[PDB]
Amino acid sequence: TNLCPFGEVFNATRFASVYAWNRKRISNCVADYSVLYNSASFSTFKCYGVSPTKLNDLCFTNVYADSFVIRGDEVRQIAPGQTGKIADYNYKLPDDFTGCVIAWNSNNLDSKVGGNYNYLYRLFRKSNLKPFERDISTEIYQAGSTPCNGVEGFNCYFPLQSYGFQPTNGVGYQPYRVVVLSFELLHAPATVCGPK
Amino acid sequence: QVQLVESGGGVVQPGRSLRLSCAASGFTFSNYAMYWVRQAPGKGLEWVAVISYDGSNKYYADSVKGRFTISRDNSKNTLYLQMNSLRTEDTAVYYCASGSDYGDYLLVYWGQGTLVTVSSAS
Amino acid sequence: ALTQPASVSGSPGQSITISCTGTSSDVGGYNYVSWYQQHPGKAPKLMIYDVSKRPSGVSNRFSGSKSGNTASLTISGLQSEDEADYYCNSLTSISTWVFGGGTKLTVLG
DNA sequence: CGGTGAACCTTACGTTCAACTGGATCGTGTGTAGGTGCACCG
DNA sequence: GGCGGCAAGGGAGCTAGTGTATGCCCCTGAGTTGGGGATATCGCCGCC
Ligand SMILES: *[C@@H]1O[C@H](CO)[C@@H](O)[C@H](O)[C@H]1NC(C)=O
Repeated sequence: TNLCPFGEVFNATRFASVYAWNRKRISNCVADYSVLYNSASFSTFKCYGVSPTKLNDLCFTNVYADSFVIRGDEVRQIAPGQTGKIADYNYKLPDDFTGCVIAWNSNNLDSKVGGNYNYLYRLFRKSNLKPFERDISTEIYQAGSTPCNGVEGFNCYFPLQSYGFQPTNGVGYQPYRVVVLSFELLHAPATVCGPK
Repeated sequence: QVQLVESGGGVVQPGRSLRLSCAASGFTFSNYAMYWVRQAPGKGLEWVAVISYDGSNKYYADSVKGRFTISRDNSKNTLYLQMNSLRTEDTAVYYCASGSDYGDYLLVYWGQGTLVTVSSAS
Repeated sequence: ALTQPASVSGSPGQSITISCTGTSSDVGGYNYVSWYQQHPGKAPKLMIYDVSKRPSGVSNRFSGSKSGNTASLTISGLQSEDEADYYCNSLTSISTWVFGGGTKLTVLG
C-alpha cells in the first residue's frame, strides 16, 4: 500500500537549521526500513520504547519525522533525559519518547569552505524548552541587569549563532543530519507498518 | 551537463593588470565555492585561489599572496580573478573549478580554462 | 608539496600502483585525498573522489586506498587509452590545497 | 596600498554554579584583521 | 578396511537480502557506528 516518502526526508536537498527543525507527517504507507540503508555511513540508529527487531510487526496512528543538522559531539544530546545546549534550547525530547532517531554524517555535502552560515542554533534562552517545542524569535537576549531595548552590543547578544562548518573541522565537529521519527499511537486506525 | 567558459587574455607585459572571468551555467553557482588553479606549460598543477560560496572568505596560495584578487558576482553568475603586478614565471593555463555537490573541499568540474602568457615581447 | 614517482610504466592487463606521500598535515591526518587524471591537452577531471570512492560515471577499475601517511591508486586491466597524467590532491590545514606533482602512465606498445 | 586609531561577540574550543568587574587579561583557558581608508606622486 | 586428525568445536570478521561456521550484525551500543561469546551434527582424508 504505497511506500512511505522516506526519500523526500532523507534525500531532501537542504535540511532546516536545528533551531527551526522541520516536521513532516508520514501516514498511510508501509515503513520499509530495509531501503533506508546504503544512504551515507549512518552514525547512530538507536530506538527507545520499541524493539527494532519487531518494528515490522506493529504500526501506529501516525509518525512525525523531524529533520535538522547538528555537530557530532552534539548528537548525543538528542535523547530523552539528556542535557545540553540543544537539549534545553533547540530540540527537547520527552522522557517517555515513543520513537527513535537516525543520524548520518553529511560533511561531504553540508560543509562549505570558509564556513556554512546557512545553519544556526540558539545559544541563549531565558528558560529551558518544553518537549517538542519550537522557538524562532530573534529578540535580543539580555544577560545582565542593564536593559538594552533590543540593541546588540555589550552584555546583550544575538540569541542565534551560526554553525561554522568547515572541511578541516574535527572528526566529530563535522555536520550530522538527524531525522527523528516519533511514533504516535492512540485508539485510532494504524497507518505505517511494513511487510509482516 | 555543466559549462564553464573563461574569458581569457592575450600576451601582456610583465607587471600589468589583467581581468579573467569564468562564466558558469547548468548548476547552482551561488551554492558552491569556485577555485582558480594554474598549470605552467609542461608542469604539474598548482592551486592558486579559492573563494567561499558567498565571497565572505577568500584564500590564496602563498606564491600569489598580496598580488591577486578573486571575487564573484551571483547576480549574473560569474567569477572574476584580477591579476596585478604580473611576473614572467606566472605564464600558465588557468582552470575555473567548481567543487560541486557531495564535495566542497575538492575540485570537480574543471571548466576548459584559458591561457595567459606573460612575456616582454610583441 | 607532495612527492610522486616521476613515471610509472606497465603492460596492459595487470595491476598498476601509483603512490604519493606527504606530511601528517596533508594526508596523514586528513583523509581528503582525491586523484585526477589529465589527458594531454585536456581539462583534468576527477577520478577518485575522497580517500577511497569514485564519482558516478568513471571506470570501475580505478580504486583508491590509504596506508597510514601514503595514498595510492590501483588500476586493474589498464588499457592503452589510460595513458595520461595522474595527480593526487589533498586538503591540508589552513586551506592550502597541495597537489601531487606529476605521474605519467605508459603502455608497452 | 600601510600606519595608526576603537573595537563588534570578535567566531570556531580543549569542558559546566555564572557572568563581560564592565582592563586585553578578567575568576577557566580567549585575541586577533580588516579597514570606513583620500593624497601620495601616480 | 577402520582409525585419528583436520585454518574445529573455539578463533576471528562484518553489511541485509536470507546460511549453515571466511556465516549469522546473532544479539545493540562510546555513539566516533559496533563488543565478545552463544548448542556444536558430522561427513572428509592420510595412514598402516
Ligand atoms: C538518496 O540518494 C542516494 C544517492 O543519490 C540514492 O542511492 C538513495 O536511494 C536515495 N535515498 C533513498 C531513500 O532512496
